[PDB]
Amino acid sequence: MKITLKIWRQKNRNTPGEFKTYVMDNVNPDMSFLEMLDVLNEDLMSRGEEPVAFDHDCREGICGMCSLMINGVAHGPKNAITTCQLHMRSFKDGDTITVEPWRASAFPILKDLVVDRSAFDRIIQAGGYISVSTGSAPDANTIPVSKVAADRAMDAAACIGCGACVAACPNGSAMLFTAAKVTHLALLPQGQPERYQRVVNMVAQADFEGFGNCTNIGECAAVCPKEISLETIAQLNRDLVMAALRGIEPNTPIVPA
Amino acid sequence: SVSTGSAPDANTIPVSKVAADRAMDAAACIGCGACVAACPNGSAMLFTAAKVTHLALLPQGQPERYQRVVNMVAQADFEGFGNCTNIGECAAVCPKEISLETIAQLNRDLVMAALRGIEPNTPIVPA
Amino acid sequence: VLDSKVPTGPIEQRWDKHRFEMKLVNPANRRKYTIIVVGSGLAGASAAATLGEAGYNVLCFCYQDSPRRAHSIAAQGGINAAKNYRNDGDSIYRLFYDTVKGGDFRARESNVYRLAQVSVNIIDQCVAQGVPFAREYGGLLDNRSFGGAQVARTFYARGQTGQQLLLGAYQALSRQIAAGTVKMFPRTEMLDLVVVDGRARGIITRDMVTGKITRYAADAVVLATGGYGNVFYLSTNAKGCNATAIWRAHRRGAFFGNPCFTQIHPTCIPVSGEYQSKLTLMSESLRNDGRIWVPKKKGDTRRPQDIPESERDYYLEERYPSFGNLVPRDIASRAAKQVCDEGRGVGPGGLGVYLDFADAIKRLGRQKIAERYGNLFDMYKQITGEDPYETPMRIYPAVHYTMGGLWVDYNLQSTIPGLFVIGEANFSDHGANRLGASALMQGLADGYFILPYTIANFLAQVKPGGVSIDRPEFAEAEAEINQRIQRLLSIRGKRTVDSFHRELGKLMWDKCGMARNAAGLREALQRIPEIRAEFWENVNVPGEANDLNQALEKAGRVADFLELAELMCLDALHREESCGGHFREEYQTPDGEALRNDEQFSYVAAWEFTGDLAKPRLHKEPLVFEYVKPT
Amino acid sequence: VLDSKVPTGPIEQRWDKHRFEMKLVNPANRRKYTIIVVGSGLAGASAAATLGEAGYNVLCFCYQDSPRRAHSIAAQGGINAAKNYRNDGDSIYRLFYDTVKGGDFRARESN
Amino acid sequence: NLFDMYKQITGEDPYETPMRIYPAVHYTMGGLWVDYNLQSTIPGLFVIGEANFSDHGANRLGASALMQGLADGYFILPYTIANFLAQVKPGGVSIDRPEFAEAEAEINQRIQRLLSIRGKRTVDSFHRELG
Ligand SMILES: Cc1cc2nc3c(=O)[nH]c(=O)nc-3n(C[C@H](O)[C@H](O)[C@H](O)COP(=O)(O)OP(=O)(O)OC[C@H]3O[C@@H](n4cnc5c(N)ncnc54)[C@H](O)[C@@H]3O)c2cc1C
Ligand SMILES: Cc1cc2nc3c(=O)[nH]c(=O)nc-3n(C[C@H](O)[C@H](O)[C@H](O)COP(=O)(O)OP(=O)(O)OC[C@H]3O[C@@H](n4cnc5c(N)ncnc54)[C@H](O)[C@@H]3O)c2cc1C
Ligand code: SF4
Ligand code: SF4
Ligand code: F3S
Ligand code: F3S
Ligand code: FES
Repeated sequence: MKITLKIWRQKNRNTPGEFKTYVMDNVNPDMSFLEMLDVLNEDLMSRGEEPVAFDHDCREGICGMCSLMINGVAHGPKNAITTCQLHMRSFKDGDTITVEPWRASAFPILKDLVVDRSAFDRIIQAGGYISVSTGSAPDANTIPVSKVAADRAMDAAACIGCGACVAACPNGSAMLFTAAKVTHLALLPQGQPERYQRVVNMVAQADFEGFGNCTNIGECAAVCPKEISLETIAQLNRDLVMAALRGIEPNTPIVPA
Repeated sequence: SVSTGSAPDANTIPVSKVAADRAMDAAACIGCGACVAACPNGSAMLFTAAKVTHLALLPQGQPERYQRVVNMVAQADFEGFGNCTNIGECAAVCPKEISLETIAQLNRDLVMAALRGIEPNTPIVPA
Repeated sequence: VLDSKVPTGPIEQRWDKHRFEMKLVNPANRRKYTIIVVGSGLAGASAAATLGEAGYNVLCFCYQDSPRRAHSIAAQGGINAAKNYRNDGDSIYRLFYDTVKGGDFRARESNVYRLAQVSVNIIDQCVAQGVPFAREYGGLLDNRSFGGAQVARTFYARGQTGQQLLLGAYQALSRQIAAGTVKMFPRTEMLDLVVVDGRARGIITRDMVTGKITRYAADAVVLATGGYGNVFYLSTNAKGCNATAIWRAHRRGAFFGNPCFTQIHPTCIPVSGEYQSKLTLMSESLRNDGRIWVPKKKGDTRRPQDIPESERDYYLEERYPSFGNLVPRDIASRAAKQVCDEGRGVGPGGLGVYLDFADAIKRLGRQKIAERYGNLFDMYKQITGEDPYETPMRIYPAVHYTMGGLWVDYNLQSTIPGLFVIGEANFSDHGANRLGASALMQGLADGYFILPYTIANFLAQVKPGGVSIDRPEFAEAEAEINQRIQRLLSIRGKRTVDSFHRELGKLMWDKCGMARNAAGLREALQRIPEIRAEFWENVNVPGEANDLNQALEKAGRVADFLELAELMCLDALHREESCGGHFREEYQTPDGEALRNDEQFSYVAAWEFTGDLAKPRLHKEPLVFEYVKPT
Repeated sequence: VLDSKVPTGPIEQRWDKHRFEMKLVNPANRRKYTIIVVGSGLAGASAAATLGEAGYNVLCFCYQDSPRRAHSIAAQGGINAAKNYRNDGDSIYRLFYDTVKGGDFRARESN
Repeated sequence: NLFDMYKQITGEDPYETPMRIYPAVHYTMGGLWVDYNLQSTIPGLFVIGEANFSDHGANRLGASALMQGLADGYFILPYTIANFLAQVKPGGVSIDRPEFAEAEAEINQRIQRLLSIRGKRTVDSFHRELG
């Protein structure tokens, strides 16, 4: 397998970037995309050029640190998988593969394929939790939770925070991430006492962070590795509407240090 | 569906006296089957309604009530019992004086479950 | 000398007695103390959140993009607790006995009992934080058995329990950060520890985004930096896991406790070539309904499903006829390594053994097997590209855990005063073998219900402040770090860092792996300095210091691994017995089980850095058992 | 000869000590055993339900038409418990003393 | 409730006329002897509920039979039965053993003899005489 690659290369945040073409002659179909990138980086280091920088921690589709847009589709052409999980047995010989980082105003570019995703952390910090101190917890079996609600909460909570929903969304919005967190924290009784405030705060933080609006297009669900359905967004909407009815006002935004 | 040993403290969940009294009124069913043999349609509506009302008025039965009733109703339809014409012979024949409000509660629960898209499970085939 | 500082009296009240004995810090005085926490895993995040809730000024550091990107997020298995919700005989004493027996009697009893006692509070706090554990239809929690445990004491959340636990801890940490009590520093790594007047009074770090070198000063330093299983090149942990912080602490004066105690996992995906550096951990239940085999002829090019049953060398069935083919992971992994080294491998690179499920599929029902492990089969198909239903599954064991680490006392404090080691970075209480679904609960116990008390007891005996970053020690540490970085960047040899890492990993796996003998350990100890010299002479690290250069970080981690492997091999050679993960080929029963020497090696070996990498001093902490007698 | 097999030591922790001392059956091995439970009263039904929850293959028998026709259905009085919900001095030890004294000292204390 | 039930059964209102009472046997504290593990003399045979001597002594207290039965069913029998079963190998005995055939033959012979007696007095008369 002979693969031609077009890598987005950028020196730093201020330096403009450009596309660079590379050719790989012997590529094993079994190896993953990140393994091919490592091989290419080793070849570049042997030749004497600067290796390509990219994010990768777990190589298992759980950590969410990996972030790459391949051939115009985030996390490769295949769906319901992450970049590290993508193997080149699904690609074709002689194909041209283009790789780019996430492109959004809230995700600054630091290197060739490395972006800053602290905006998600700031969104989480804006009420996306349950204010329970250590040691004050009651017994585990005190509050019963129905199996359907627990299953839906688990489905919504399985978000690796990869940020692919922001890059895939034409508006560049973080609606799917916020909706998933709100749905996960709102389907359990422990999140009941402060849900109506929470969502508003989270929503406000998103608007403060620079993310766009949601047109209800649907790329977020089609690209999300964990297959989070669009209904979470609807849930979020409902909560916000209810929070609008009760006169809940968002708090001050979380200013980064 | 509560297993042995996993129960919390008895006084953990408070239950109002009116709800407890209604639940006890609905739960006092000896299962004699007189309601089935008294109704002209030969239906088991009173028995199922009494059980559903007993298990639905307490908080412990809350997490799985909407499925439960549907399943029970389906099982009745699978067992060969008739429909309910709302005649009222079962209440007048029932030894424990279970009123027709249990049937209304069962109907409300079934309607609410149908609004939620609850699908009945497979019927219980006898051995 | 080493003082365990364990309490006296009955074991059921030792922790409460120690809690009453320990000093306290007034809430008004808490804001005057600064604590540095290195690590954002389960233990690190839990400790940072709890200390921020208390009121201390907490500084947290992590080299990943976000604290949620730390490890302990891929912990597929559940978490153990002595709640007895299943009503099958589980109890705190039963859990303590099981943990102390599973460690092969190589750990202190008080720590084990304390962990077993606080596991219930761990579970309660995890539930209250919003972690979506598996629930039955009635609304209560559900429990499952961990593939061999005699009780169902494991709480799980689908197949991503560790992910949910880390998410809860990270949500608590984010709440603390929003309150302004805790300051977070992502994408930065600790490079040195600054000790002032015999107390760990600061750290020297470097953020990888800009390469800036920074110095931080604090009253206490906590090292929740995880394990060091990445010393072997092929391992089941993340690519970024390392031992830089713990090795620097040991060099600064901390004592290393039992570095040779490592745990392996039998079921992992074999690599497809030299490029791969990680093995995926599937599960422990795949061997229950499977038979391990290898073709009789090493040059069998036919498809494995077409190989006749009589033409297959079904080792682990011809050998070890007992145990019902359910041999312990140690023996099975050793046999797999032996048959792979002999040249009878089945993978592309010659590494791996076949595990066919055709017999299980024919014997059982396809639907039941699919429901038993369907996600695992789908993930194996995604990774390897072969359907497990129709093709035998290739597996190869790999290193998974490191029970060794910095020695700590009952107060979770290392030899250096003011330095606390929690989580996977310390010896802790697992002994010579870590029981399943116990590392997560150990980390959560250290973070939540143990570290605050001990750290308050230590801080109540000292005055806050008094040390700034302008002291000569900080300047010396910064100069040493800068000189090391400049030397690494100026070597510009020929071989890459990955080549040296792979060489060291292969040497350690071949010699210091599961099967260890005196000759092999001596050969590895002789070979290690040559590899270190070659690395320091012919390494190629491109780029600049003030840039996002991952090669520099990899080179530093590899240098630390090179330094640590010599001590690991020395400790492996020193221990002249087999116990738990550490197995010696000259000390075992004829059945293959490990044989212990409880009258000569019933102690904990702490290694002191004397300045020479080949002759570190040895200290023995005796182990006395009063409630569970060795068998 | 008759062996009571009662535990030793303090009476407060005898049951826990016996529970720790007793052996256990692995959950995977539980399905390989068969238990017959003759009777569907309170004790019989509770035991059958608990053993079915554990995983054992349970066979329950009753001569009545339904398992719910046992004479335990006919009890009118309540059920005793040492919960001290009325703050009147009740306790586990008090209940044990009352039960052993009401039996005129003709039963084992451990049970 | 008691007055209404007495009026339903006896047919006389106790408010105006004296009622009639007569004591009768209610409970049997005796039964098969069991050890601390609720196991009888025969290994593998467990007796729970009212069928064993248990711990009521010579006189049981009120609201104690149900408590004892629920204790035996829920929180006592599983532990002891697991302790017994962990020491034995599952299976190995079928219904084809000679002991099963002997017991079945004895039961059939007893039933045949009882049906073939065909005397004069009814079963209830003998039960009444014995009682
Ligand atoms: C694949 C896998 C599966 C596992 N499954 C289970 C399971 O089912 N059950 C179980 O009980 N255990 C399991 N474990 C073990 C468990 O994950 C660990 O024992 C433990 O929970 C890790 O938590 P920790 O915070 O102590 O360490 P980690 O989470 O590994 O600590 C890493 C943290 O330290 C920081 N750090 C490290 N070095 C530096 C440095 N030099 N400078 C700055 N920051 C640094 C990182 O940024 C990160 O925040 C598994 C482990 C692995 C690898
Ligand atoms: C009128 C009355 C009032 C009572 N009030 C109280 C009270 O207020 N408080 C209190 O504590 N106790 C009270 N008791 C006692 C209590 O009800 C009994 O001790 C209790 O029934 C004992 O538990 P058990 O499981 O043996 O139930 P039982 O009903 O005695 O168990 C009998 C079961 O065994 C089955 N069975 C029997 N023989 C066979 C056979 N040969 N083959 C198959 N199945 C068989 C039956 O079908 C039935 O399911 C009262 C008892 C009576 C009769
Ligand atoms: S919602 Fe999906 S796409 Fe968006 S960050 Fe989470 S896992 Fe990634
Ligand atoms: S007639 Fe009344 S008591 Fe009898 S089965 Fe029907 S509902 Fe139950
Ligand atoms: S497709 Fe885009 S517009 Fe919103 S609903 Fe999804 S992020
Ligand atoms: S008489 Fe029968 S038809 Fe329904 S309303 Fe009563 S059960
Ligand atoms: S590297 Fe972890 S999700 Fe891709």
